[PDB]
Amino acid sequence: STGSATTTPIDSLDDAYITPVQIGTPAQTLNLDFDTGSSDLWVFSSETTASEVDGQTIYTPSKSTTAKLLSGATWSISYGDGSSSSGDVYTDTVSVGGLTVTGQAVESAKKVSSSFTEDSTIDGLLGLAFSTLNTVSPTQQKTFFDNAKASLDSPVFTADLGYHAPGTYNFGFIDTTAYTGSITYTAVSTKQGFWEWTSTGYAVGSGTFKSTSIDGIADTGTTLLYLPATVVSAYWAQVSGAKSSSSVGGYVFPCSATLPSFTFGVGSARIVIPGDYIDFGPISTGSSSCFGGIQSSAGIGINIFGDVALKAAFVVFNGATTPTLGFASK
Repeated sequence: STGSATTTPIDSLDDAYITPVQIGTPAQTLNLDFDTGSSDLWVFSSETTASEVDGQTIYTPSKSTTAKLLSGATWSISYGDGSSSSGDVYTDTVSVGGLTVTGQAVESAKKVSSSFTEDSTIDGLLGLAFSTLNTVSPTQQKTFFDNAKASLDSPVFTADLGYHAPGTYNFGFIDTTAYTGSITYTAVSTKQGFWEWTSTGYAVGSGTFKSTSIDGIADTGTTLLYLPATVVSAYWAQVSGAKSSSSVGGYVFPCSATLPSFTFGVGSARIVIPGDYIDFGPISTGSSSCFGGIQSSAGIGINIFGDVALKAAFVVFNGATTPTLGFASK
Protein backbone atom coordinates (compact mmCIF):
# COMPACT_ATOMS: atom_id res chain seq x y z
CA SER A 1 0.00 0.00 0.00
CA THR A 2 0.86 3.67 -0.22
CA GLY A 3 -0.50 7.01 0.92
CA SER A 4 -0.05 10.59 -0.31
CA ALA A 5 -1.31 13.74 1.43
CA THR A 6 -0.80 17.42 0.86
CA THR A 7 0.72 19.44 3.70
CA THR A 8 -0.06 23.15 3.92
CA PRO A 9 1.65 25.99 5.81
CA ILE A 10 -0.47 27.31 8.69
CA ASP A 11 0.46 30.94 8.01
CA SER A 12 2.45 33.26 5.73
CA LEU A 13 5.72 32.47 7.54
CA ASP A 14 5.58 28.67 7.25
CA ASP A 15 5.55 28.47 11.07
CA ALA A 16 4.25 24.89 10.78
CA TYR A 17 2.51 22.63 8.31
CA ILE A 18 -0.83 20.83 8.64
CA THR A 19 -1.91 17.64 6.92
CA PRO A 20 -5.49 16.31 6.92
CA VAL A 21 -5.96 12.99 8.75
CA GLN A 22 -9.11 10.86 8.84
CA ILE A 23 -9.87 9.37 12.28
CA GLY A 24 -12.71 7.03 13.13
CA THR A 25 -15.89 5.77 11.51
CA PRO A 26 -17.46 7.75 9.96
CA ALA A 27 -14.28 9.71 9.32
CA GLN A 28 -13.53 12.77 11.41
CA THR A 29 -10.95 14.84 9.55
CA LEU A 30 -8.46 16.73 11.71
CA ASN A 31 -5.51 18.81 10.52
CA LEU A 32 -2.41 17.47 12.25
CA ASP A 33 1.17 18.67 12.50
CA PHE A 34 3.33 15.82 11.23
CA ASP A 35 6.33 15.78 13.54
CA THR A 36 9.41 13.67 12.82
CA GLY A 37 10.80 14.82 16.19
CA SER A 38 8.17 13.11 18.37
CA SER A 39 6.23 9.86 18.50
CA ASP A 40 2.71 10.55 19.80
CA LEU A 41 -0.42 10.97 17.70
CA TRP A 42 -2.56 13.25 19.86
CA VAL A 43 -5.64 15.29 19.12
CA PHE A 44 -7.89 17.96 20.48
CA SER A 45 -11.02 16.11 21.52
CA SER A 46 -14.42 16.16 23.18
CA GLU A 47 -12.43 15.46 26.37
CA THR A 48 -10.23 18.56 26.14
CA THR A 49 -10.83 21.13 28.89
CA ALA A 50 -13.34 23.48 27.26
CA SER A 51 -11.46 26.69 28.11
CA GLU A 52 -8.39 25.27 26.34
CA VAL A 53 -10.19 24.79 23.01
CA ASP A 54 -10.28 27.88 20.76
CA GLY A 55 -11.26 27.10 17.18
CA GLN A 56 -9.66 23.67 16.73
CA THR A 57 -11.54 20.76 15.23
CA ILE A 58 -12.03 18.05 17.83
CA TYR A 59 -12.12 14.25 17.72
CA THR A 60 -15.22 12.85 19.45
CA PRO A 61 -14.56 9.16 20.10
CA SER A 62 -18.16 8.50 21.18
CA LYS A 63 -19.23 9.26 17.59
CA SER A 64 -16.81 6.72 16.11
CA THR A 65 -18.08 3.16 15.86
CA THR A 66 -14.50 1.87 15.66
CA ALA A 67 -13.13 3.78 18.67
CA LYS A 68 -12.19 1.75 21.74
CA LEU A 69 -10.86 3.14 25.02
CA LEU A 70 -7.39 1.76 25.70
CA SER A 71 -8.09 0.88 29.29
CA GLY A 72 -5.81 2.44 31.87
CA ALA A 73 -3.60 4.19 29.32
CA THR A 74 -2.53 7.80 29.76
CA TRP A 75 -0.03 10.05 28.03
CA SER A 76 1.82 13.26 28.79
CA ILE A 77 4.33 15.05 26.59
CA SER A 78 6.51 18.13 26.78
CA TYR A 79 8.08 19.60 23.66
CA GLY A 80 11.36 21.43 23.15
CA ASP A 81 9.53 24.74 22.80
CA GLY A 82 8.07 24.37 26.30
CA SER A 83 4.57 23.42 25.18
CA SER A 84 2.79 20.33 26.52
CA SER A 85 -0.34 18.21 26.49
CA SER A 86 -1.75 15.11 28.20
CA GLY A 87 -4.76 12.82 28.36
CA ASP A 88 -6.07 9.32 27.77
CA VAL A 89 -5.99 6.96 24.81
CA TYR A 90 -8.29 5.33 22.28
CA THR A 91 -7.54 2.98 19.46
CA ASP A 92 -9.26 3.77 16.18
CA THR A 93 -8.89 3.67 12.41
CA VAL A 94 -6.59 6.37 11.06
CA SER A 95 -6.05 7.16 7.40
CA VAL A 96 -3.54 9.51 5.77
CA GLY A 97 -3.79 10.21 2.06
CA GLY A 98 -5.49 6.89 1.37
CA LEU A 99 -3.28 4.76 3.65
CA THR A 100 -5.25 3.17 6.49
CA VAL A 101 -4.08 1.79 9.84
CA THR A 102 -6.57 0.00 12.07
CA GLY A 103 -6.02 -0.05 15.83
CA GLN A 104 -3.88 3.10 15.84
CA ALA A 105 -3.38 4.70 19.24
CA VAL A 106 -5.13 8.08 19.15
CA GLU A 107 -4.15 10.05 22.22
CA SER A 108 -7.05 12.25 23.31
CA ALA A 109 -6.03 15.47 25.05
CA LYS A 110 -7.64 16.35 28.35
CA LYS A 111 -5.20 19.26 28.81
CA VAL A 112 -3.12 21.32 26.39
CA SER A 113 -0.78 24.23 27.08
CA SER A 114 -1.53 27.79 26.03
CA SER A 115 0.53 27.67 22.83
CA PHE A 116 -1.68 24.89 21.50
CA THR A 117 -4.91 26.63 22.52
CA GLU A 118 -3.73 29.82 20.85
CA ASP A 119 -3.09 28.10 17.53
CA SER A 120 -6.50 27.47 16.02
CA THR A 121 -5.04 25.85 12.90
CA ILE A 122 -3.42 22.81 14.53
CA ASP A 123 -5.81 20.09 15.73
CA GLY A 124 -3.05 17.85 17.09
CA LEU A 125 0.25 16.18 16.25
CA LEU A 126 1.15 13.02 14.35
CA GLY A 127 4.53 11.79 15.53
CA LEU A 128 6.93 10.21 13.05
CA ALA A 129 10.06 9.72 15.17
CA PHE A 130 10.84 6.25 16.57
CA SER A 131 8.24 4.55 18.73
CA THR A 132 10.70 4.31 21.63
CA LEU A 133 9.81 7.97 22.35
CA ASN A 134 6.05 7.35 22.60
CA THR A 135 4.77 8.56 25.98
CA VAL A 136 1.78 6.25 26.51
CA SER A 137 1.87 4.51 29.89
CA PRO A 138 1.85 1.78 31.05
CA THR A 139 2.00 0.24 27.56
CA GLN A 140 3.98 2.21 25.00
CA GLN A 141 2.25 2.59 21.63
CA LYS A 142 3.49 2.58 18.03
CA THR A 143 3.52 5.48 15.60
CA PHE A 144 1.32 5.57 12.53
CA PHE A 145 4.38 4.83 10.37
CA ASP A 146 5.49 1.93 12.56
CA ASN A 147 2.00 0.41 12.33
CA ALA A 148 1.78 0.93 8.57
CA LYS A 149 5.31 -0.13 7.72
CA ALA A 150 4.82 -3.83 7.02
CA SER A 151 1.93 -3.08 4.64
CA LEU A 152 3.76 -0.40 2.68
CA ASP A 153 5.24 -1.11 -0.75
CA SER A 154 8.56 0.14 0.67
CA PRO A 155 9.17 0.94 4.36
CA VAL A 156 9.65 4.67 3.84
CA PHE A 157 7.97 8.01 4.05
CA THR A 158 9.02 11.26 2.41
CA ALA A 159 8.70 14.91 3.37
CA ASP A 160 8.49 17.50 0.59
CA LEU A 161 7.71 20.75 2.39
CA GLY A 162 6.99 23.90 0.39
CA TYR A 163 8.34 27.40 0.82
CA HIS A 164 5.28 29.59 1.26
CA ALA A 165 3.34 26.86 -0.60
CA PRO A 166 1.81 23.42 -0.07
CA GLY A 167 3.91 20.27 -0.24
CA THR A 168 3.51 16.53 0.21
CA TYR A 169 3.97 13.66 2.64
CA ASN A 170 4.14 10.28 0.89
CA PHE A 171 4.11 6.88 2.56
CA GLY A 172 5.45 3.71 0.97
CA PHE A 173 7.04 5.07 -2.20
CA ILE A 174 9.54 7.57 -3.53
CA ASP A 175 8.11 9.95 -6.13
CA THR A 176 10.99 10.19 -8.60
CA THR A 177 9.39 13.24 -10.24
CA ALA A 178 9.52 15.28 -7.01
CA TYR A 179 13.25 16.02 -6.91
CA THR A 180 16.19 16.84 -9.15
CA GLY A 181 19.43 14.91 -9.43
CA SER A 182 19.98 12.00 -7.07
CA ILE A 183 19.05 11.26 -3.48
CA THR A 184 22.07 11.06 -1.18
CA TYR A 185 21.57 8.70 1.72
CA THR A 186 23.28 9.11 5.07
CA ALA A 187 23.46 7.09 8.30
CA VAL A 188 20.98 7.46 11.14
CA SER A 189 21.39 6.86 14.85
CA THR A 190 18.18 5.88 16.59
CA LYS A 191 19.83 5.94 20.03
CA GLN A 192 17.89 9.03 21.15
CA GLY A 193 14.72 8.02 19.29
CA PHE A 194 15.18 10.67 16.59
CA TRP A 195 16.11 10.70 12.92
CA GLU A 196 19.60 11.73 13.97
CA TRP A 197 22.33 12.12 11.37
CA THR A 198 25.62 13.94 10.77
CA SER A 199 25.91 16.73 8.24
CA THR A 200 29.31 17.04 6.60
CA GLY A 201 29.54 20.84 6.83
CA TYR A 202 28.23 24.17 5.63
CA ALA A 203 28.75 27.28 3.54
CA VAL A 204 27.39 30.81 3.88
CA GLY A 205 26.27 32.44 0.64
CA SER A 206 28.89 32.03 -2.08
CA GLY A 207 31.56 31.33 0.53
CA THR A 208 33.80 28.30 0.70
CA PHE A 209 32.43 25.08 2.17
CA LYS A 210 33.60 24.26 5.69
CA SER A 211 33.99 20.53 6.21
CA THR A 212 32.88 19.79 9.76
CA SER A 213 30.65 17.15 11.33
CA ILE A 214 27.34 18.48 12.63
CA ASP A 215 25.19 15.92 14.43
CA GLY A 216 21.52 16.82 14.46
CA ILE A 217 17.97 15.68 13.91
CA ALA A 218 15.65 15.91 10.92
CA ASP A 219 12.60 17.46 12.61
CA THR A 220 9.57 18.50 10.59
CA GLY A 221 7.89 19.71 13.79
CA THR A 222 10.48 22.43 14.46
CA THR A 223 10.15 25.63 12.43
CA LEU A 224 13.75 26.86 12.36
CA LEU A 225 17.29 25.61 11.78
CA TYR A 226 19.23 25.33 15.07
CA LEU A 227 22.98 24.90 14.71
CA PRO A 228 26.13 25.40 16.81
CA ALA A 229 26.87 28.97 17.87
CA THR A 230 30.04 29.10 15.78
CA VAL A 231 28.13 28.25 12.59
CA VAL A 232 25.27 30.63 13.35
CA SER A 233 27.66 33.50 14.14
CA ALA A 234 29.44 32.92 10.82
CA TYR A 235 26.11 33.14 9.00
CA TRP A 236 24.79 36.32 10.64
CA ALA A 237 28.17 38.06 10.36
CA GLN A 238 27.38 38.25 6.63
CA VAL A 239 24.21 40.32 7.27
CA SER A 240 24.83 44.00 8.01
CA GLY A 241 23.20 45.01 11.26
CA ALA A 242 22.31 41.49 12.39
CA LYS A 243 22.76 40.80 16.08
CA SER A 244 21.78 38.35 18.77
CA SER A 245 19.12 39.87 20.98
CA SER A 246 18.63 38.37 24.42
CA SER A 247 15.37 40.32 24.81
CA VAL A 248 13.89 38.95 21.58
CA GLY A 249 15.37 35.47 22.02
CA GLY A 250 17.77 35.08 19.13
CA TYR A 251 19.31 36.63 16.07
CA VAL A 252 17.45 39.51 14.50
CA PHE A 253 18.32 41.47 11.39
CA PRO A 254 17.19 44.62 9.60
CA CYS A 255 14.12 43.84 7.53
CA SER A 256 15.75 45.84 4.69
CA ALA A 257 18.48 43.20 4.35
CA THR A 258 18.96 40.72 1.55
CA LEU A 259 19.87 37.43 3.27
CA PRO A 260 22.57 35.11 1.95
CA SER A 261 21.84 31.46 1.29
CA PHE A 262 23.01 28.71 3.64
CA THR A 263 24.34 25.40 2.35
CA PHE A 264 24.54 22.18 4.36
CA GLY A 265 26.35 18.98 3.47
CA VAL A 266 24.84 15.52 3.11
CA GLY A 267 27.80 13.30 2.42
CA SER A 268 29.45 14.76 -0.66
CA ALA A 269 26.16 16.39 -1.70
CA ARG A 270 24.98 19.90 -0.88
CA ILE A 271 21.54 21.32 -0.07
CA VAL A 272 21.16 25.08 -0.59
CA ILE A 273 18.69 27.00 1.56
CA PRO A 274 17.84 30.25 -0.26
CA GLY A 275 18.22 33.41 1.79
CA ASP A 276 14.51 34.18 1.67
CA TYR A 277 13.79 30.92 3.53
CA ILE A 278 15.68 32.37 6.50
CA ASP A 279 13.39 35.43 6.88
CA PHE A 280 10.75 35.06 9.61
CA GLY A 281 9.50 38.61 9.37
CA PRO A 282 9.01 41.43 11.84
CA ILE A 283 9.59 40.55 15.49
CA SER A 284 6.32 42.35 16.27
CA THR A 285 3.77 43.90 13.94
CA GLY A 286 5.16 46.97 12.20
CA SER A 287 8.73 46.47 13.42
CA SER A 288 11.67 46.89 11.05
CA SER A 289 13.61 44.23 13.00
CA CYS A 290 13.12 40.78 11.52
CA PHE A 291 13.57 37.38 13.17
CA GLY A 292 16.18 35.03 11.76
CA GLY A 293 15.49 31.50 10.61
CA ILE A 294 18.93 30.16 11.63
CA GLN A 295 19.44 30.23 15.40
CA SER A 296 21.87 28.82 17.93
CA SER A 297 21.28 25.37 19.39
CA ALA A 298 23.44 26.22 22.41
CA GLY A 299 21.51 25.17 25.49
CA ILE A 300 19.03 23.07 23.47
CA GLY A 301 21.50 20.23 23.71
CA ILE A 302 20.95 19.10 20.12
CA ASN A 303 21.17 20.56 16.64
CA ILE A 304 17.86 20.63 14.78
CA PHE A 305 17.38 20.53 11.03
CA GLY A 306 13.87 21.95 11.19
CA ASP A 307 11.57 23.16 8.44
CA VAL A 308 13.93 25.93 7.25
CA ALA A 309 16.41 23.24 6.21
CA LEU A 310 14.04 20.43 5.27
CA LYS A 311 11.88 22.53 2.96
CA ALA A 312 14.94 23.11 0.75
CA ALA A 313 15.08 19.35 0.07
CA PHE A 314 13.14 16.24 -0.80
CA VAL A 315 13.70 14.11 2.31
CA VAL A 316 13.45 10.33 2.57
CA PHE A 317 12.84 8.80 5.99
CA ASN A 318 13.92 5.22 5.30
CA GLY A 319 12.53 2.90 7.96
CA ALA A 320 14.30 -0.23 6.76
CA THR A 321 15.81 -2.55 9.37
CA THR A 322 18.75 -0.17 9.52
CA PRO A 323 17.15 3.25 9.06
CA THR A 324 18.76 5.94 6.90
CA LEU A 325 17.90 9.45 5.68
CA GLY A 326 18.00 10.63 2.10
CA PHE A 327 18.22 14.19 0.79
CA ALA A 328 17.78 15.50 -2.74
CA SER A 329 17.60 18.98 -4.16
CA LYS A 330 14.31 19.91 -5.81
